Amino acid sequence: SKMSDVKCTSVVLLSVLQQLRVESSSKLWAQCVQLHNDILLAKDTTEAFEKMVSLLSVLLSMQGAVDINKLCE
Amino acid sequence: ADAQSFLNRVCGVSAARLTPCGTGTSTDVVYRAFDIYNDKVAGFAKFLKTNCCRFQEKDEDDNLIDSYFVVKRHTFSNYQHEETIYNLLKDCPAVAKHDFFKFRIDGDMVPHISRQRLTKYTMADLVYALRHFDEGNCDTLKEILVTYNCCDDDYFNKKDWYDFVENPDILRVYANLGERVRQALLKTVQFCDAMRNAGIVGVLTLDNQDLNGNWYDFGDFIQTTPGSGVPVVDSYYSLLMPILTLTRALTAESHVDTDLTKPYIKWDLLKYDFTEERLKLFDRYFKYWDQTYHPNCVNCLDDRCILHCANFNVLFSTVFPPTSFGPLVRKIFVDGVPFVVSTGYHFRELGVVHNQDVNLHSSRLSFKELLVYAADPAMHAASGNLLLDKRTTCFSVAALTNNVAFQTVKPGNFNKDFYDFAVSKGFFKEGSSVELKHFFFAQDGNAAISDYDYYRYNLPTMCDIRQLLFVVEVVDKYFDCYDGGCINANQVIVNNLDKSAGFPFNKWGKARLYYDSMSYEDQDALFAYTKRNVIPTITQMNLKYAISAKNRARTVAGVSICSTMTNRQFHQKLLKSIAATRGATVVIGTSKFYGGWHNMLKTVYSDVENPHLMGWDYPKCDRAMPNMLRIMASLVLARKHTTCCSLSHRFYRLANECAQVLSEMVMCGGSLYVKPGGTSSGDATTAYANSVFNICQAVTANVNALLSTDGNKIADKYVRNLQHRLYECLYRNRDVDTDFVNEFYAYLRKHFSMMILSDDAVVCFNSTYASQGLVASIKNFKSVLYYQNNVFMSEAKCWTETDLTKGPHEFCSQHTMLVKQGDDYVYLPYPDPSRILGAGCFVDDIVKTDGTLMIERFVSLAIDAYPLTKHPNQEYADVFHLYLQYIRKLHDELTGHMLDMYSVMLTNDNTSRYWEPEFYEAMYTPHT
Amino acid sequence: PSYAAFATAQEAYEQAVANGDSEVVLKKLKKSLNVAKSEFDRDAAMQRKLEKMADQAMTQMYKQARSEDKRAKVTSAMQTMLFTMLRKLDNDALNNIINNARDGCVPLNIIPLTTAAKLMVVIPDYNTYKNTCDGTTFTYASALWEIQQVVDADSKIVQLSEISMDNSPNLAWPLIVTALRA
Amino acid sequence: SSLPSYAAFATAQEAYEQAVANGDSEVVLKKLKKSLNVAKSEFDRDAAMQRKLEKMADQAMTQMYKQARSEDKRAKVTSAMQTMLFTMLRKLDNDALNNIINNARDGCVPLNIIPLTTAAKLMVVIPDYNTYKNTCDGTTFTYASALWEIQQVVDADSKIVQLSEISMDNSPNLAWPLIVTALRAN
RNA sequence: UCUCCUAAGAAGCUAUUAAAAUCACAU
RNA sequence: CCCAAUGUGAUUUUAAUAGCUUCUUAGGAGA
Ligand SMILES: O=c1ccn([C@@H]2O[C@H](COP(=O)(O)OP(=O)(O)OP(=O)(O)O)[C@@H](O)[C@H]2O)c(=O)[nH]1
Ligand SMILES: [Mg+2]
Ligand SMILES: [Mg+2]
Ligand SMILES: [Zn+2]
Ligand SMILES: [Zn+2]
Repeated sequence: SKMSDVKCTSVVLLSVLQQLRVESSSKLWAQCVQLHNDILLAKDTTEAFEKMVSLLSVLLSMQGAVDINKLCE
Repeated sequence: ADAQSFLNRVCGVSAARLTPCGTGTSTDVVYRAFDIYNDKVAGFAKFLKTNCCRFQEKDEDDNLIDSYFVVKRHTFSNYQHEETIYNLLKDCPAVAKHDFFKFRIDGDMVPHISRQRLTKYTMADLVYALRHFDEGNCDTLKEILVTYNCCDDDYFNKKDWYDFVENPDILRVYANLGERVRQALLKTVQFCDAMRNAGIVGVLTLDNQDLNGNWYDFGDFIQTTPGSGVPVVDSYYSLLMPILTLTRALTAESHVDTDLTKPYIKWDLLKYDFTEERLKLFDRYFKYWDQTYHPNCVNCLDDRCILHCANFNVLFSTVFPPTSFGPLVRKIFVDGVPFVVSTGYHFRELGVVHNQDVNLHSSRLSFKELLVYAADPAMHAASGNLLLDKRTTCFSVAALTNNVAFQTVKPGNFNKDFYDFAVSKGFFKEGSSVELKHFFFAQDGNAAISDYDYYRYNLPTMCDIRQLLFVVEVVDKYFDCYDGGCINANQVIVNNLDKSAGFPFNKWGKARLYYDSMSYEDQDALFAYTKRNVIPTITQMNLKYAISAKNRARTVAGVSICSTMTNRQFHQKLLKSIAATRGATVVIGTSKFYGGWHNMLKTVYSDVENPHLMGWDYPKCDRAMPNMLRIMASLVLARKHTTCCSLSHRFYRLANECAQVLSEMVMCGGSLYVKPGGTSSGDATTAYANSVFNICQAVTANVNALLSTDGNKIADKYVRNLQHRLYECLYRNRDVDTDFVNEFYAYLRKHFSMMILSDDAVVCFNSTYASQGLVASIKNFKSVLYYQNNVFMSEAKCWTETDLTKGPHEFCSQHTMLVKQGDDYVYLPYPDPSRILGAGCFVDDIVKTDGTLMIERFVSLAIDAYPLTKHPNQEYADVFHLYLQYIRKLHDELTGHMLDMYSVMLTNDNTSRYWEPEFYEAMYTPHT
Repeated sequence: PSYAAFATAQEAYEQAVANGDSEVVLKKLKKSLNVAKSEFDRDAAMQRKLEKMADQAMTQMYKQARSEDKRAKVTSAMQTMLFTMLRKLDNDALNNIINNARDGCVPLNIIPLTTAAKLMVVIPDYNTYKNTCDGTTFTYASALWEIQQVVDADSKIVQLSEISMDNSPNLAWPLIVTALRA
Repeated sequence: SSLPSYAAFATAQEAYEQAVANGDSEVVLKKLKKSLNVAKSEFDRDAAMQRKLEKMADQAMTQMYKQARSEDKRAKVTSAMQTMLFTMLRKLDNDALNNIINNARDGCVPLNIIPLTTAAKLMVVIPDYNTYKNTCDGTTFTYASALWEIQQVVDADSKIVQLSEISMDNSPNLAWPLIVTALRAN
């Protein structure tokens, strides 16, 4: 069911990036949109988990946007 | 041995280097297309030819060329007959050589008539191969495209080389035929002048002209007064017409001295009236057409004259500059200040039109005049900045603001509590037949303009007019069931007034504001003004936010309230009559519930013999649709106005509809663009005009299926007579035959039974006739959409069914099942399980993710899920029980939270019926 | 008056009920009481009917009063827009195209091409930039234009030195170029 | 039941049934039936008022719940989405997602989007030598459960640092946090 | 005196239809 | 900020009419 868990996590992850005002950067939003739309159309879990590492790396690069040390505890 | 002396005589007095194309003294055999009408057979069909011996030239260094000598064995009288006709018509440069001679075969003298330096194929083979296109049988078209240097033989190894949408470069490969065809057109006018000045009478047909343009076979002409020569041309130009735009034939009219090697004509930029150029073009190519042409359609006599004259204007309006079309504007004084406003229009189809109620000086403006000025784009476009937008190929007018607007689309919200519940019930396991396929797709700022650019696919398209003027009378027989006409503002019904009024009013309020601000005499005065004047209007493009199985964006046209308010007052009496009728071809207004699905299928199955089921769906129906077919759809709906509107009133309403929902200044991203053609989906008649267009293509496919069948092979004398009468009514009678239109409608309605709803259709048809070519099949639709819609219809979008106990594969995105219900069996509709599960998991608002606020949302989805319980796949049947188990959970949690919040119980315990099957079963049983 | 008749008949019947003077006379007082009550029920029902009609009259008047206020507000908003757009038209550049026309009438599409003082160019890639807008002045619509500003899709100002084949992957395309007729 | 009029209705129907069962004269039964009819009519009038007033309360509770709870769902949306995401990423249990999340807690954050194709370029911040000791070995860097080739290393002042200088003893001389630039190995 | 029918007013219930708001689906 | 045309179904509320039931009033008929 990871196939479906990965597709559902992609919808929640782009909703978090949209709320952090990433749309205010056209050069960066156009990449997040492409990674999101590719994970939904994917058929192999190895493609979807590699595109999920690229999409999650956007959120981790925004230092101080989310308190990750508090969200992991 | 003796064949060498014959080969040397076929060369004649000329220098020629001939080689025999078969056995040396017997005739050759070939399969070719012919336009034929005779006492025994009629049609435009492909037949075997056996009366000719063929020779081909080698060049001066031993290689073959497209230059044939074609000899023929004739009787004695006809041999002399053709000779006499040729001698008189000999000095025309449009005529091929005719060598009349004799020679000994089988021990006796036989006459022969040799025609010199012909091409391999004729104009009829080029016309047939582009009309009757089959992607598995292209060998004649491929040899014409290569023999005449349109493309290399390697071009056909490309994926989907023929497809206008996946390989748009094919429009450049077909356009390399343009000068070849335009020379043949010229040579026809030289030949008609020669026949007239020589005193010759006869019908001229595409099979008697080569692909250089030369005429031959004069054995069916007769002599008359030398000044009374008359050439018959109705079927020649009408069969050829759709090929003239496909090959862009008149493209050499744009150049100085009409030479493709010289520069373009620098037209005067202020010029809007081209009436004398349109009349010059008609006499250049169509001199002998024998019907009155009106360059401006305000001068036409009836609907059929408007369709005639607009078909020539779609050809000629390709020569003139794009800046010449659209609103015509004039300077006018209101209380001493100068306004710029529209006082006419110039249409690509209808010509120049001028408004009748123009005032050059005014003291004050009423609310009705402020609405017209506000809607008029003139003031918006004349005060805006110039715009060069390189993101699209569509023509850009002006930018209304100093900044460009970019609109994005966000993802859908995830309803985790329903998904966690479904997974606990065993859903979404790997390898399961049910899985998530419907989602909300995000989009970047270029989304809007990217969807608007698909209007590229709308190409100018000239029709066969002899065919369209018969099809339009059979299409109208499907609408004799309904009443129609104009109504007052007192009688107009509006579904929801809390919706956008358009541009530029969406800045002051919603449709309700205007409907409340204007009394019924301001509304009736605004309607009566449109029967005498053209109001051009701006249309918004709005992106759509909804769930889908494919990632492309969707945009909808926000049509302005001057247009919406007055089109509704003209059409609504008819549109309400189409939705109130039952048992007709058009199924708008019929519910799927309480048996209605079984009633619709028992109606299309009718009393058809050897019946089979099939269906299709138009690709980019709004984008592709030709302007000639969107004009015809409005004329067919307007036929109800004979009692209340004059010929002049019915014109301006048409002109209005063209100025507001066909050719438009679309506003997108805060900037104005000219829309090229096709539907706008916020048009008041959208679903009803789609249904008229869908009947027209299905009537056309049956005219083509029967006229392209060999009449000598038809066994039933009733159908030979039907094919023979159909050719006369189409290509030789010039007025409508009411007795035949009723007979062809009755034939069609027994053997080919339809059910239609916008761009979606189901057909039940006689398979014994369809396999013999006596009615349409899917290959006859592939062919018609190619030359009449500019789209290749992929077999992945079509279907057919042999067993009627299974019903149609898909109609309105719903599958069918035959199931027992009580004492008898019925057809029920069922959805795709991923559409129903996807709508539960993903939502368009954050508050929709708490189920205790939204219990009635799950009750509605369970009504659509109920028929799945009767499916043989247990993974489908479990989807309904998932929804009923969830509705119970939501009521237990709602009751717990209500008691914790107020310490007092809810008194409405009636919710208990929504988690039991009896409430849902009753939605699919008759007698309500 | 029917209520007063009913109330006075109630007091006249209630004294006879207290002493039970005579069933016969009780009926006489009782019939006069219930006849008065019938007239009172007719009048009270009509009072309640008229009381409901008063709200229907006032609520229809408020819907008329709110509809005239909204007409009067949008009429002056449509006039404020029209008389504002009118103060932008190039009244000298515009008179010279309209006076040259055969009949004083022209296509709308030529008005921005021939009279607009300002041009917006929207550019999707560097190949399109190099072909259309290269340098600082350029020709379009048979006239000469000078670039006054460039901005990217994020509306940040781009200097003409930053637009090159090497740096193009770093910019936020499309660029929007603003130029003045020169 | 227990409305004020119910005792009159109940005692009247009991007396009417008792009289017909006892065989009492029809004029008595008519007086009992009539006094029952009026008591019953008053009870039905009281019960109609009760059922109307109870609907008035049940609608008020229902619409007040929907109002107060629609406010709650829309207010805490930023804290709900972030909490939901980090709950779902645990269930996936992928080695690459676990590796980058565990590194980001310590501050070993990437400056680029992490690229998928071979020989593409990555840049990563290294907070201290105690991070370097775990992620790096010789010319190699290990991140997102892949191997990367270190192209160059850069100090907080944008000065280049050689791979031989990074050691526990020499670590106080470098201006942390350090930046490592690397390329995806095959 | 009593019963029934007819006519009117009030209270109550049920049924049907219309209208308004809301949710869902189809092109 | 923007948020079209059209059809169908469900749920809630309100309004109008029909039937039934009770009381009061009035008139006649039978006894
Ligand atoms: O929301 C909608 C959908 C559709 N329509 C109208 O119904 C027509 C057919 O709607 P379809 O759902 O068939 O879509 P489409 O043909 O436009 O696109 P494809 O998926 O076939 O490529 C459209 O062309 C439009 O006119 C609307 O008016 N509104
Ligand atoms: Mg379609
Ligand atoms: Mg279909
Ligand atoms: Zn005409
Ligand atoms: Zn009319």
